Amino acid sequence: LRPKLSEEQQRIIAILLDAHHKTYDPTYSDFCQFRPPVRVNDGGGSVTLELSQLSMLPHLADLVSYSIQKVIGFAKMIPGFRDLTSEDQIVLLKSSAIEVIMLRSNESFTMDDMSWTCGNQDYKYRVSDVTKAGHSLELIEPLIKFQVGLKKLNLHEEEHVLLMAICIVSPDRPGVQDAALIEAIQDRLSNTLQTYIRCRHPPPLLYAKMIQKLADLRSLNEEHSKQYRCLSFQPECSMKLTPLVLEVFG
Ligand SMILES: CCC(CC)(c1ccc(C#CC(O)(C(F)(F)F)C(F)(F)F)c(C)c1)c1ccc(OC[C@@H](O)CCC(=O)O)c(C)c1
Repeated sequence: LRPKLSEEQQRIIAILLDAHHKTYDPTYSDFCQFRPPVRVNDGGGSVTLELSQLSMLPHLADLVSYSIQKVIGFAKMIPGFRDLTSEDQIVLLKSSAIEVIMLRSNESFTMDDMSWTCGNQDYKYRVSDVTKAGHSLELIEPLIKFQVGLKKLNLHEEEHVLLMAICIVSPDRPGVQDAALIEAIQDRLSNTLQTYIRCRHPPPLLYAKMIQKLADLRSLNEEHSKQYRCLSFQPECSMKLTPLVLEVFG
């Protein structure tokens, strides 16, 4: 059966598309405002050298910090998100931050050369840039696999925005107080997505594949958190970060 999207479900999609258009700049025009990228000679991928220099850390921390601000803006526009307590909204934003960043980064990701192409050569990011910021192969390898897997689903913008919204409004995050209300908001979004796929996505199992991506995001989040913790042990690391990044990941 293919039930049609309700007036409410069509309204939810319009709100989320509008929210994304207002919080995502596909021209990457603010990137010149970040601390500049610096790429040291590191053909060997030396952990000692990367930790001593952390050459890409100020630029990558400014990029993630900027993206978190956009994610906070997007979340405020999710139907029902404002119905949650400020404590729950913050727990949800903090626990989902890195996952939503990985999802939204997919728009700039290109399978042409396996990079995140955000304008000129200075804003073209590869595996080596993330290692130059103190991260390791245990994070970057599955991150690239995830980006390809997601790119290959060829999501409609409607599906991409619904997926980010479902990711954020997750009742299974440590520290949430009103899990039942969060689940009700997520179910309203999940039902919109399942209905949309059946009614608007042409052939040639997409909903199941999108849910699997949300599970992959949990493992990437756990690895990112372990690696951030290591990176934070580097003397003088905090100046290379931002207050928002320090709060979200600290
Ligand atoms: C996910 C892939 C990548 C690859 C370079 C990325 C970057 C930085 C980090 C980090 C880190 C930190 O641990 C911390 F703490 F910051 F998390 C560190 F800094 F400490 F190292 C990681 C793990 C991955 C990336 C590429 C394009 C991006 O935005 C493109 C547009 O999406 C922007 C516009 C928008 O989003 O509106 C974004 C956001 C991120």
